[PDB]
Amino acid sequence: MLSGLNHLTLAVSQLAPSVAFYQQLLGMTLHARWDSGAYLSCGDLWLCLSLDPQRRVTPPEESDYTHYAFSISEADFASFAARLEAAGVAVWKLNRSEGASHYFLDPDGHKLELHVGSLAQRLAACREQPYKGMVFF
Amino acid sequence: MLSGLNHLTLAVSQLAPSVAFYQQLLGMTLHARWDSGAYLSCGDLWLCLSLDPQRRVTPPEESDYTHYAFSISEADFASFAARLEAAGVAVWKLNRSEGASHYFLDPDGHKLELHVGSLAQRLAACREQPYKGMVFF
Ligand SMILES: C[C@H](N)c1ccc(OCC2CC2)c(F)c1
Ligand SMILES: [Mn+2]
Ligand SMILES: [Mn+2]
Repeated sequence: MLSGLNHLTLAVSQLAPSVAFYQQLLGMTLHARWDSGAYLSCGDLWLCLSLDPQRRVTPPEESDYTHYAFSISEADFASFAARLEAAGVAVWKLNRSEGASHYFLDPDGHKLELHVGSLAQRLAACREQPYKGMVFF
Repeated sequence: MLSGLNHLTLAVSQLAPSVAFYQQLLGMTLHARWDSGAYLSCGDLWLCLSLDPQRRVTPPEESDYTHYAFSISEADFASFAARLEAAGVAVWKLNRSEGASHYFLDPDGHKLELHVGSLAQRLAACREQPYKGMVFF
């Protein structure tokens, strides 16, 4: 039986800027670094950055919607978004759905998100206003 | 301040086979479907499957090392891996370079993993068998 997400691994083209982005800009804790990767944590999340020469710096129009959302409190959301904006971090989408969301890109074009709200919150909103074809289980 | 992973969203090319893979084959809990997506959970993980016409079925040699690992106990690991193998689930990696792991592909080629152990356990193992150049903070 699967019990949760064990780790997220992102392939990166250049280890130093990726470590700077996740550790210094985003505030994640750096636990270890080696010649070809790093381990960070963000709350319960175990993040691995893996140096990979196959990683392309990928414009957002050229990647699909796969993306990784980090939790933040509503109270902290706006100042963290403003931090990313000051740093010149690119946005790939505007929010049009429930709960605050900020859609931003990492140095290699990985699609990230800041989101406020849980699955329970989303399901409650969907029960009240179901998407087209929505069925609950 | 970021606090963990709020959700993982995977772009999928065909919604129904992907729902079946995550729910029936991997045993995740299905909460809702709609014409363009589904919401599942795996322990505390919120997984969204998002139907995306841009998603390509991608062989593992054409994608980078970005991957998603799910936690499983030592007691359940081998039989779950063997069941995926017997069901014909494609793989993408064989060498255990990060401990007890099984590397397998979803229907669109998303790179998945079963892994036994926490970040703390991995760091302890790495102290004895470190990756080249490893430093611990
Ligand atoms: C489109 C088709 N008529 C259909 C089949 C099964 C469904 O629900 C069960 C499956 C697991 C989500 C559904 F909601 C719609
Ligand atoms: Mn999202
Ligand atoms: Mn892994």
